[PDB]
Amino acid sequence: SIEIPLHEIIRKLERMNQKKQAQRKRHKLNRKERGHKSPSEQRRSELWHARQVELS
Amino acid sequence: SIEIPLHEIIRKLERMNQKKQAQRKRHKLNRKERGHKSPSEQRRSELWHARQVELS
Amino acid sequence: EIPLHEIIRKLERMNQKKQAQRKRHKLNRKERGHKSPSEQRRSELWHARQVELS
Amino acid sequence: SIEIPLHEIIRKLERMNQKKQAQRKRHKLNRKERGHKSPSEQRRSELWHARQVELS
RNA sequence: CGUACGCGGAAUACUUCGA
RNA sequence: UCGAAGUAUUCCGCGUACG
RNA sequence: CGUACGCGGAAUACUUCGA
RNA sequence: UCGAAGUAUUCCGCGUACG
Repeated sequence: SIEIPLHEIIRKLERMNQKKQAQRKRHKLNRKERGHKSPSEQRRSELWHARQVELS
Repeated sequence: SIEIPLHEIIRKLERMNQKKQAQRKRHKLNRKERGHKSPSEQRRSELWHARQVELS
Repeated sequence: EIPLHEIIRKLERMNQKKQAQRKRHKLNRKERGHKSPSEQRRSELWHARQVELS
Repeated sequence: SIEIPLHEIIRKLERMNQKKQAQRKRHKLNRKERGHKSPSEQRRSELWHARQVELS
């Protein structure tokens, strides 16, 4: 029986997003300071050089 | 197993809302042109003049 | 204070309504004998496959 | 720019919630183990014992 | 005591896209 | 080397609410 | 043929807020 | 007389997508 404006629903999520966003930004930094990468994270990196060095 | 960006869920509800807004705008106008009002839309109006008159 | 439980429930109804909005709307096009360009293909493309089994 | 079935948006929130729900459940059991309560929880508790010992 | 949502504050791991 | 998102395993504090 | 979604485009009615 | 939001009956067109 509560009037829940769409605008008010939108809002709650925007928050849930920027929150969840700020968590990666921080988690990302934490992983750099440890020097950690996920299997995939490595594979992108390695390949990236391969390509661009192979360019000149 | 498709990924659903919150930024999208938002973008969607944003749409739902304007569509829902413009409806009213048209609808509200359509009413005025017939001169129709609701039982609720009456009390408020009547009560407003009465209040507004009871001021001057 | 907006519990998630509500966002859910609010959206539930909305879907179930847009459901009937179609279910009715679909049935309505049938009594006219109207189809979409897309519905023609999906229809005439379908029989060809069935008239070929027996 | 892909279509998003409202069933799936919902399907996401359901999940999301069932998480929130499950953290609180264990987080609650974590407190109970340390015997830690909240100011709110102190009243709620005490203010309940007096309405309990009296009214029966 | 038991149940229920809200919010603010932070870990750790994995995958997917894109230059 | 950058950028974007998604998924799981976690911890802390306060705050209404309901019998 | 049956079934599940998406999108954009409309009418009509009623209620709660707020000056 | 203005602004905002929420619920209801109902209608139309194209698009996929499934067996």
